[PDB]
Amino acid sequence: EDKYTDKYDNINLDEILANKRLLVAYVNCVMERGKCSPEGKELKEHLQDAIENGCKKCTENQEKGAYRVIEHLIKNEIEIWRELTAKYDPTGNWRKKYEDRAKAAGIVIPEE
Repeated sequence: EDKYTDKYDNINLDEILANKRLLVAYVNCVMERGKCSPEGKELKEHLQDAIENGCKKCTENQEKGAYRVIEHLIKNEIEIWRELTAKYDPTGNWRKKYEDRAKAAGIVIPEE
């Protein structure tokens, strides 16, 4: 239950950003295609509850690791926005900053 686990509040954030195999798998899970959503549901359940409109009261580190993951995933394959449309869409407040960066860099959703 919450606990402290390794370092600050992070769910093996490493394995999720270690390679597209996991970053994509999770991103694919966000689409609830099958045998993926439920699996990553833990990370999505803990994320939506923490990151973004979920735990504004939380410390702050989470916000850092997140953005870092947003900047990394953004360039990794800007699949983020894709997951955003599938989840965290109604939010449209925090990710806005996460997207603003993609504007300064150029890396934007591969919308055809």
